[PDB]
Amino acid sequence: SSYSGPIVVDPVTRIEGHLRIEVEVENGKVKNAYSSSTLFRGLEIILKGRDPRDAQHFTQRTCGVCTYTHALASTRCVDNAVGVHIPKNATYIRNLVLGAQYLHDHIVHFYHLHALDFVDVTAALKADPAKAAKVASSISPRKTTAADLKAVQDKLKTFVETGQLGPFTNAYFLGGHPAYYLDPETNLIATAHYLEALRLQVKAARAMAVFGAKNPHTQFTVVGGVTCYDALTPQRIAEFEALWKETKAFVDEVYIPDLLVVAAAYKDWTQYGGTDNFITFGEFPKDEYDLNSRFFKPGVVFKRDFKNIKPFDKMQIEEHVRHSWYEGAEARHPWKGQTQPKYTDLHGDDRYSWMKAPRYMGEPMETGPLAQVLIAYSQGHPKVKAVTDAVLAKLGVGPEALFSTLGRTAARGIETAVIAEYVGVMLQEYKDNIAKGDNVICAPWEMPKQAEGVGFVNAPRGGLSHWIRIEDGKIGNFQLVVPSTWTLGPRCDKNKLSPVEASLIGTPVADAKRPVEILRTVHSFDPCIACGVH
Amino acid sequence: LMGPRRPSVVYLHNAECTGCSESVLRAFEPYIDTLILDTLSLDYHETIMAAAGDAAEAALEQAVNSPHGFIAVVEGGIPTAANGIYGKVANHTMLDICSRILPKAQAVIAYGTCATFGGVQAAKPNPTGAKGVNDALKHLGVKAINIAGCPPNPYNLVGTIVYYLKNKAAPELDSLNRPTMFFGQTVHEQCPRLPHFDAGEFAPSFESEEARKGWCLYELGCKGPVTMNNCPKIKFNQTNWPVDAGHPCIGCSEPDFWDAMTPFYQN
Ligand code: SF4
Ligand code: SF4
Ligand code: F3S
Ligand SMILES: [Mg+2]
Repeated sequence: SSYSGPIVVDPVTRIEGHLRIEVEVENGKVKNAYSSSTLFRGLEIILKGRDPRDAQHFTQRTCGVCTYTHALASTRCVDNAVGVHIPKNATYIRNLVLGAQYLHDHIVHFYHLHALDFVDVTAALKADPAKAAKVASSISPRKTTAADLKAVQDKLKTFVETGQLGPFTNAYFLGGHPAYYLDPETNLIATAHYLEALRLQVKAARAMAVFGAKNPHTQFTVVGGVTCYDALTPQRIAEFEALWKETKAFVDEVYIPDLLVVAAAYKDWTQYGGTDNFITFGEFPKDEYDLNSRFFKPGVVFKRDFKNIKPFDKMQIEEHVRHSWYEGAEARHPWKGQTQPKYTDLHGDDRYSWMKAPRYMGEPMETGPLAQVLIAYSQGHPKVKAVTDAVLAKLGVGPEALFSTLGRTAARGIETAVIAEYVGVMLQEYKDNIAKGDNVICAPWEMPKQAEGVGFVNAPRGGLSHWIRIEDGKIGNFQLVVPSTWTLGPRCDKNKLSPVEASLIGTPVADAKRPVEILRTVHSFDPCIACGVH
Repeated sequence: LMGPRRPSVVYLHNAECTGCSESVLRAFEPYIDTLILDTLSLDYHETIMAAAGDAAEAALEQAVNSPHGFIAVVEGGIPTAANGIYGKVANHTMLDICSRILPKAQAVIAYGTCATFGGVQAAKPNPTGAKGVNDALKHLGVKAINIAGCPPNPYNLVGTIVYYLKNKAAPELDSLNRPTMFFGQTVHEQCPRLPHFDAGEFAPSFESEEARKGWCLYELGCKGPVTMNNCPKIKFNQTNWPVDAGHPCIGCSEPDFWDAMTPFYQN
């Protein structure tokens, strides 16, 4: 029964945006892969000539999943271009909103985007809720009873019996599937928590609106700082703190135990979807002008040599277009970037994506939680090391297990747990600063006629950079280089497969009509195609 | 996907940032789980649906051709330049997708400024020829209810759907096809800083003591006076809205706002 031939997955669902994955399968395993991004908007074109202050409002609309991140990147970029050093409180507030964004984003990713690749929701109906409650209570300090889980099962039963399966229509697990491994009880636990997560994420997102006006698409950042005087008040700080505390409890008591029980069941997934090279920009600064002041530090690793972490040199980024739907074949550093669309259809002139192909010293780089976690670990980050070691010990695996689809998925949880705790540290520092009498949240600045600037964010999917050339006080060039561009962009002019493409080689496919194994790997990267293409 | 029982919703993603879908996930009383399990049957939605690829395409066909009928909710502008090729799903242009599906809907809701008016990708110079749904599909007689904002308040989507299900008709709509029950007042007339506006008490900069004191943000670009939305009344996430966070309104529920309301920090 081992399939040889093409498989196309278009649309890839349970991502942001519009992705087409093409693979060639030989004897039931992937031999080749293409990552094809099928929507272009052209925000970089639209920005030309505009007021640099307006950029963050446009670029935030790159993406509403990773909402705020692009506003933050553009504001850091214009801050940098004008040379303003924003007040300590603006750094704290900006960092706290970003921390909250990571928690919201990663919880929704695991449950609402990734878990249907691993959880058979309909098999939860077969479960013994008393058995399921015992298992749930064994993995978490949160106690769950039989009745708790029966209520979920009863709701699900009504839903399934109506014949209107809604989002579960034609799921790859319906009827059973040989690549789905969980027992009924573990499916019931995960399904219960999927549903719970639908309401918890409301609170996680609300935490961003406390200081940030609203979610999606915050409205509190300006060149020079932030606008939210109300964020200094004890009432708003208490409101934020309460939402953060409840969010953190869910991370610690529900998400991570679920992540571990699922990973333990799918331990074969340590064997697929590895990558070679990693890049990360660092995040949560003390000093807006020093990446090494960030709680996570930047770094670059080639060929998994974590004993030799290289410094990040921003001048070594170039974005390729040879296999992309843009004019020509010349890679460009983003301060000399070009966005000149030219469509040739799928594989026309060997071009197959609206994403550019960023390369660092010519190499394809994974970015995102696995890069952030592995580089921080290797830099001796104490919190990342403690959490990572505990996860590895629980799973009974060695560190080599991290270089995989499972590894990547685990690293997303690790980072969520570490960030959840660090938000409390930042919060306390913020409170302390206010208590010293520092009530300043915005600094004055002046627009230069000519300048270059760059802003760096390590976003939930990795290293984000926005690049501006100011000419006559206006946007002369504005280039976004986005984490999913790095990870899911196409081949470069050296024909090097991108991280997602390379990671798919070797993927087994049990059933070519229901290629969940491809989704597992693709989803592990948490693709954002609106981000990647803009 | 659906059969009798709950009303079927087909949710489409065109040229979008997924911020409007995220806004629906923030639904409050009712929450999104009640909406998906009890109120409606969400029969196609690329962000959260289980099926992918061919299986997702079959799910969409099954929903669209149901004899029970469906409601379409549309996120994103439709790119029309170069015969639609700037946006494709399952290798069909979004223009083609929407041209085939939306005329079959019992009702269409354009959700978010992109779907209603073209939005961010339609801002000058509009390289993909992005259009709002009713503009793009005028020739097919599509008249979507426009729920504007970037993203809109999800209260406004749910309220519109509830109304439609109860009354079997659209609520009163304004001249931009937006429900007057949500879009009938300017942001400004509802704003707590209106007494400062009337007194000509404006913050001259974000760092100023006047900004600290909560003075009016008009001199810093606030487009509240020319923007129709319910933001000050409903707020977002049950807790805040732009001007209460100290930042001007950027006009995000208005057509062409990216070009009409810019520069955002001037009036
Ligand atoms: S209206 Fe705004 S939030 Fe909604 S899809 Fe368009 S850009 Fe995104
Ligand atoms: S802050 Fe904006 S909406 Fe409020 S009173 Fe001033 S101009 Fe009007
Ligand atoms: S920017 Fe948009 S969200 Fe409301 S306050 Fe202004 S209409
Ligand atoms: Mg770019």
